[PDB]
Amino acid sequence: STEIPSLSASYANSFKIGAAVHTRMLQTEGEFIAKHYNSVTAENQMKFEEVHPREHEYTFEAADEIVDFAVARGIGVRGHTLVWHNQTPAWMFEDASGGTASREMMLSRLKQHIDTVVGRYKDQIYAWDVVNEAIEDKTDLIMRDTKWLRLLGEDYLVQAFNMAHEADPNALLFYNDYNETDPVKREKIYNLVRSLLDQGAPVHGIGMQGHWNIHGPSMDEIRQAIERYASLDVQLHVTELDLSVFRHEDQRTDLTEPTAEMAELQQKRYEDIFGLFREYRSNITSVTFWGVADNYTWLDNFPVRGRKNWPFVFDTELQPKDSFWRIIGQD
Ligand SMILES: Oc1ccccc1CN[C@@H]1C=C[C@@H](O)[C@H](O)[C@H]1O
Repeated sequence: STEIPSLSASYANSFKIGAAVHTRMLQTEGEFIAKHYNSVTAENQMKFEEVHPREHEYTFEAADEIVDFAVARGIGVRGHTLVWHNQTPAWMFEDASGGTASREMMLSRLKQHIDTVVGRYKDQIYAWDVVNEAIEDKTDLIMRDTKWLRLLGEDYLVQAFNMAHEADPNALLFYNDYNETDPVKREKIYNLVRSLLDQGAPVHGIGMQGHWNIHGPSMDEIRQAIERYASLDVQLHVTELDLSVFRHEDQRTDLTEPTAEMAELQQKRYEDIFGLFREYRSNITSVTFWGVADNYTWLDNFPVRGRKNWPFVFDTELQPKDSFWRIIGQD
C-alpha cells in the first residue's frame, strides 16, 4: 500500500480475482494477498498426496491454515484437483503384493478420499476441480492414458463428479485443464464436458488453466475457446493464469531479468487479455493467477530446472508492474 488500488476490488461486479497460495507465505505476504484477491487456491497443499500420504493417514494441517486464512477475511476458496495423474501416492494404485489395485479397490478408495476431502470443507469451498488434465495432448488420442483410466475404468470422471457432488451438493464442480485454447484439444475438452453433461454427471463449469505466454494464444484463439465452452451453459473460470516470458521448448537460458522486448509484449498482452475477459464477464466468473508475485512461481523450475521467470503483474518485490495499471477493472 501507498497509493495503488485493489485489483479484485476493481472487478467486484465482473468476477473474482484469485491467487495460488501456500501456507509458507500467509505470514509474510498475507496482507498483500488479502488486498488484491477475494479468492485463493492451494497450489499443492490440497492435492491427494498432500492430504492422504498413506492409506489410513490424513494430513490437513496446511490446507486448514489456508481455508482459515480466507474464510476469516471473506475470501473464496477453490479446491484444486481430487483426481489427477500427478501427485497421487503409490498405495492408492497398489494392492498387498505390490500389484495393481482392482476396480473395486479403486472405487472404494476414491470414494472415501472424496468424502473426507470435499466433506471437510463442505459449504466453505465454492468451487472444486474434481478431475484435472484427463484429455491427451497428442492429436490422435482422446483420453490421456493414466492409472485412473486403467485400474478404475473409463467411467472414472463420472464417478468422480458423482462422488464429489454428494460430499457437498452445493459446490460448483469444474473440469480443469491446460492448452484449452488449442483448436484440437479445445474440441476434445468440449466433447468430454458434453459427454459428461449428457450422462447426467454433475459438472458445473470448465476450468481454463491459462498457462499462456507473451506470444500465444492469439486473442481470437482465446475468444473462440471462451465461446466454445460458454455455449455448454457452464461457468468459466480461468484457473491457473500466468504469462511466461519464454515459449515452451525455449532453449534461451541466460536471463537474469526479462528483455525489454519481453516486458513490452507482456504489458501489452496482459492488457488485451483482461480486456477480453471483461467483454466476456457474463461467461467468466473467476480469474486466478498461479501465484502472487514474481518472487515465486512453479515456472522457475518447469519445464526448465532453475530458470527464473516473471509471469505476473507484480514484480519479485510484490510491487505493481506496468501491466498492473493496464489491467485494473472498470469495477
Ligand atoms: O503437465 C503440464 C504441462 C504443461 C503445463 C502445465 C501442466 C500442468 N498444469 C499445472 C501445473 C502446476 C501445478 O501446480 C498444477 O496442479 C497443474 O494443474
